[PDB]
Amino acid sequence: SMVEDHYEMGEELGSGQFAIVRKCRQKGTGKEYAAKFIKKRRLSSSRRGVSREEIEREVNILREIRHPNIITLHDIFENKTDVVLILELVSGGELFDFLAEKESLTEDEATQFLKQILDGVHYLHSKRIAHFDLKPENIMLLDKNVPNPRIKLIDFGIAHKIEAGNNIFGTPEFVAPEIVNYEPLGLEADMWSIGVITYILLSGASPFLGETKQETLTNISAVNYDFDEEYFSNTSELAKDFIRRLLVKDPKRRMTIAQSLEHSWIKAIRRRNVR
Amino acid sequence: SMVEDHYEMGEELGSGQFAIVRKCRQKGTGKEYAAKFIKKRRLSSSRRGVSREEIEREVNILREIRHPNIITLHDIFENKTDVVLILELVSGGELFDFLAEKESLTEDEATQFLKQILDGVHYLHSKRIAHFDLKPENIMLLDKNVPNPRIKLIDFGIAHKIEAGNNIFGTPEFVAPEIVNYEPLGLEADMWSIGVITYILLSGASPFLGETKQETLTNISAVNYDFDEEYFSNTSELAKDFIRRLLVKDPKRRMTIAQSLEHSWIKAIRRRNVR
Ligand SMILES: CC[C@H](CO)Nc1ccc2ncc(-c3ccc(C(=O)O)cc3)n2n1
Ligand SMILES: CC[C@H](CO)Nc1ccc2ncc(-c3ccc(C(=O)O)cc3)n2n1
Repeated sequence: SMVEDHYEMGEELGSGQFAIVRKCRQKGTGKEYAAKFIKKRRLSSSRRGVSREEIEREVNILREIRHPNIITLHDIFENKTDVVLILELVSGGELFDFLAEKESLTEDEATQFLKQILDGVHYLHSKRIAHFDLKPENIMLLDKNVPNPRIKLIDFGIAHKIEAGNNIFGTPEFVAPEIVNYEPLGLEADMWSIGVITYILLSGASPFLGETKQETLTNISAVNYDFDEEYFSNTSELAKDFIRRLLVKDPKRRMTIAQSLEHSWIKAIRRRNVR
Repeated sequence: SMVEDHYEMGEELGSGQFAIVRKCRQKGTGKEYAAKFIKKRRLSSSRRGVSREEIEREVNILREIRHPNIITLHDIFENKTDVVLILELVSGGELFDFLAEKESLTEDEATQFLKQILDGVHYLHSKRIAHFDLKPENIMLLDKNVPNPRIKLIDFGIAHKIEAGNNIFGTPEFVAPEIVNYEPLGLEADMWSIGVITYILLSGASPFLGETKQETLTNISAVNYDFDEEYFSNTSELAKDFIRRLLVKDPKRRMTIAQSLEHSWIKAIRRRNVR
């Protein structure tokens, strides 16, 4: 009767700051799922756990989205301490793991993954949803032991709907400079992330990584990276152009998801990879 | 039975881009109110009218707030085209009108208004509410024909709750520069506005106003203003210090509402003004 009682919880799959993922089994069907336990914030004024509004944001996004390259939400329940998302079980690991094993990917291998990531982001962007945390750890594989693995985007923990929005009619005389210069975060941030994913897939090298977290942030802000000959000596001009057109400081000058899909590097006719 | 049928609408009081305000009378009590008609957006995808979410934001803020220097929401209804806010009727005009008649205010007159504005903003900020459109047009007087008029803050059309908020736990390696450098809009914007209000109350001069809207925006961003001797030759150093400590580009370096209330110019013992 209680939805919680319909799932038998099993072992931990992993953990983050705010959530623990456990394997589970639906009692009646025997089908397995991933159960993401999100620890609820206890008082509005607390700085721990996740607020009701932040949980609802993620769950509302997961409920709206349906695409082959995006994780599926199967069910949801809540108890005293947690809201539990019952998600499709995906058993081929993360793209992070796959890349770590291969060291780097060829351009044909990289584009087979990227086409899928681009399709999934195209879908999200069509619904005005910015994921805001695209990275290889948030891209799962259905089965890693095939030559062209299928992927699923996960972790909508900081995903947002982007409104079209700006008193544009009133006097600006009393408005603060941060408002005068306000530019909302939007879909372009995902495009930047896709450029970084592309770079790392081709090289195994992180383009902005510094010796300290502060150095990484400084490098990102300055767009301080290059195509080091250690990794890119034989990389195509088209692959470099794709990355350059995404790694742009000004969000308004980055390729859009539509432009990325029409880029020659992605359009290019290639063979599906053999084992 | 229908709430709408309990109010007899009268003449227009004023109009903006998105709203018309009419005088009205509650049929049973005979008491008069201001009725703000907010035109509803017709499709999510439309760029006209006001979205449900934007209406709810304003109405939820008005419902939470109760303070002598803040407008009171009395009732609400909705019809096919509009959501109608029934507000306390305030008949002494705007601070905008009052200043236009006086040309400029003395420091004693200015501080009598400012103490009230500061009290009202103190309250809003205590509830994590940024008004975001403070200006003399959004400050009404109960009665303009007294020496020390009482005021009410109005127009919560772009007011927002400010959360305390920032994947601070994950890698920043894939994060876009606009996210790395993201600073949310917050309570400091109101403090800037209060500095501009103060300046104009003392001089009748707008500090950043240019010949074109673009010039005004450029002046705001650059904090390009001075204390022109035409208006400020006899203004106190304390009044200038108060304004300087608010008109600061970096929001994090502006006086907070608590600091403003403890400033010597505001703390100073003064006589209530005579007629
Ligand atoms: C921390 C959990 C890690 C993720 O790679 N392990 C697994 C293992 C199998 C599996 N199957 C589905 C999922 C999963 C799917 C989605 C999320 C999410 O949207 O945050 C999290 C986990 N996961 N996660
Ligand atoms: C555009 C309407 C102007 C405002 O000064 N006239 C009046 C005249 C009397 C009066 N009494 C209350 C109000 C009023 C009060 C609040 C609002 C609001 O929160 O937007 C708007 C109007 N108003 N507004």
